[PDB]
Amino acid sequence: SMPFPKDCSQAMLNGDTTSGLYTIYLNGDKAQALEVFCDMTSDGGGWIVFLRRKNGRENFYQNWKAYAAGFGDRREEFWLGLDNLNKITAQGQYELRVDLRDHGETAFAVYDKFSVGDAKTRYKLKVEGYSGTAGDSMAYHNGRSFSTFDKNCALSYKGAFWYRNCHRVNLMGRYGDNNHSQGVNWFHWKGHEHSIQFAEMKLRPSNFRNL
Ligand SMILES: O=C(CN1CCCC1)Nc1ccc(F)cc1
Repeated sequence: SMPFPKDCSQAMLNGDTTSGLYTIYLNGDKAQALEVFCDMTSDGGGWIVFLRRKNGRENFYQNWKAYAAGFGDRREEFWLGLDNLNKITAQGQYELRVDLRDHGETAFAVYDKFSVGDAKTRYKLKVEGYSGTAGDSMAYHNGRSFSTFDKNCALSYKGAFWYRNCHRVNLMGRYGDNNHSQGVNWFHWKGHEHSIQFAEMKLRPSNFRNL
C-alpha cells in the first residue's frame, strides 16, 4: 500500500476495492489530508467523485467561497470544491468521467484531459478528448472560468458552473426543475427541459487504463 495516496487510483491499488470514503493526500503530503468519496466500481474504479446529484436534498445555489471550498455530504449530494479540484488536477494528467441516470436510462461521458486552474484563473476548465454516450456537452464549456451568482448565468439559472452564454451542462442546477435551462441538464442527452435524477462527476489519472 501507499502511505499517502494522492487520489482514488493510488488508494485503490492499495487493494481497497469498496466504493466509499477514503483519505487522500494532495501532492502525497501527509499535511494535506482530504476525505473523498472513491467510486471503485465504474470502468475499473479509482475515481474521486467531486459532484453527486441524486435527491435534491442539498442546495447547489451557493456562493463563490462555497464552490471554492466544497459543501455537502460526500455520501449523498456534495461538491468537492474548486480549490481541491485544482490541487488534484495539478498532480498529473487526469481524465473526467460523468455518469448520468434518469428513469432507468444511463449515459456517460469521458474526457481524456481534465484540469481546473487556480483561483487567479477563476478555476478555468480544461476538458478535451471526449468519448461516451451522453454526447459531448462539455466541449461548449471548455476554457471557461467558473461562475457563481456573486462572481450572469449563475443568477439567471440559479446554479453554478463554468458558464459561457449560458450552458449545455448544468449539473449544479436546480433539482427536479424541468423549466428550460433551470435543472440538472446535459443538453446533448436530455435537452434543456429535462432535469436529470442522478449525476456524478469524477476524476482519476488518464493513464489508469493501462498502469
Ligand atoms: O464539510 C464541510 C464543512 N466544514 C469544512 C471542513 C469540515 C467542516 N465542507 C465540505 C463538504 C463536502 C465536501 F465534499 C467538501 C467540503
